[PDB]
Amino acid sequence: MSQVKIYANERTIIQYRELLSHAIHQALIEELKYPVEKRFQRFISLKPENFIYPSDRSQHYIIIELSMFAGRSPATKKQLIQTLFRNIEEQCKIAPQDIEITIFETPKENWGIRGKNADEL
Amino acid sequence: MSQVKIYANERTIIQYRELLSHAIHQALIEELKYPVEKRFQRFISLKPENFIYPSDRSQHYIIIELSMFAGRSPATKKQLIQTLFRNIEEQCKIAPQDIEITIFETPKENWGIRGKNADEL
Amino acid sequence: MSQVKIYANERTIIQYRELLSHAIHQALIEELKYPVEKRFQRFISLKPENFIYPSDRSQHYIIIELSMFAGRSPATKKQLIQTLFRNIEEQCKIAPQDIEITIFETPKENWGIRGKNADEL
Ligand SMILES: [Cl-]
Ligand SMILES: [Cl-]
Ligand SMILES: [Cl-]
Repeated sequence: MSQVKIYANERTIIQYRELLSHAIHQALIEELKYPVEKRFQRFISLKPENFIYPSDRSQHYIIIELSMFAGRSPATKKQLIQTLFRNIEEQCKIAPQDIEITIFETPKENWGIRGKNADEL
Repeated sequence: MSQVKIYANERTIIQYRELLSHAIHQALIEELKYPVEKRFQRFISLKPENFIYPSDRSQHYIIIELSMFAGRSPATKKQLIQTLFRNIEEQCKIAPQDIEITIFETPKENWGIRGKNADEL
Repeated sequence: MSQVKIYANERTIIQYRELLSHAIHQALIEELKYPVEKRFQRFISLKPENFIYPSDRSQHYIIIELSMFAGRSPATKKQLIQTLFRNIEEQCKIAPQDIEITIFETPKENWGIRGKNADEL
């Protein structure tokens, strides 16, 4: 299970949401063997005055937070991150300079999905 | 201490915010013995175009993120999650299919509350 | 690396965003020796009806979430929190009663920055 939040300037979301959505999901399919339908994304559309970051990232600075189950090795997580960079550059033509990713991890017993404790599925 | 974020489509928040607020808080009172006043909730109201998830969850798909102190056992956390499901179904008549929960945990030394380091209280 | 999210009522953000931005960043410079430019802040502007908390915090209740790399000692984290309280009180004249802070920690291998795996920098 992966829950994804994508924070960006409003205009970046307007223009790129669809392209980002597919790029991110393709990374998860490729790396983690997710089913095509298992896509869960929240785009957090910020007014620029509320999104403050260094001038060496462009108007298309994007922060991706992926909340996942614990357990993947550091090397597997690094590869996932590289694939997200790649897919976003290739499909969105946003430079890796403008993309930032953080993975958060929690044990399965911390999740409820479809009325079930996730450890029980 | 529990900080709760509730992400949903705008219309779901409009119609259900009050009912969800009470249902969630009642779960915390029941399970964790919280005082009635110790309710801290942020409803994150999303335009549907920014909230992308599978078609087997309805317009009332809700994601609840509960940030709490570390230490509760896996079994206690699972029970908490079940009580949230129950209370939301009973009080909101939203099906468990549409409810998703993730607990995040941090040590007390990671928190500041009312000007104090939380470990010191 | 520190990613900061600041949640507040809309009017609190309007009046205090600049003052909070400097106060928080100064705390990070002072405590963690951050460069002056390494400021990354997202202000999450909430309508009051969506921001529910006890009546003993004022209209200027602010929640600061700082996502950082793992490894700092509990004592170093507590000091950081105290400095944030101080700077916000001194520079914003918001009482510590109204300020809440939580630090989240993840290993470096969980981050992508400027196209790089953060552990590799
Ligand atoms: Cl996805
Ligand atoms: Cl609550
Ligand atoms: Cl900062």
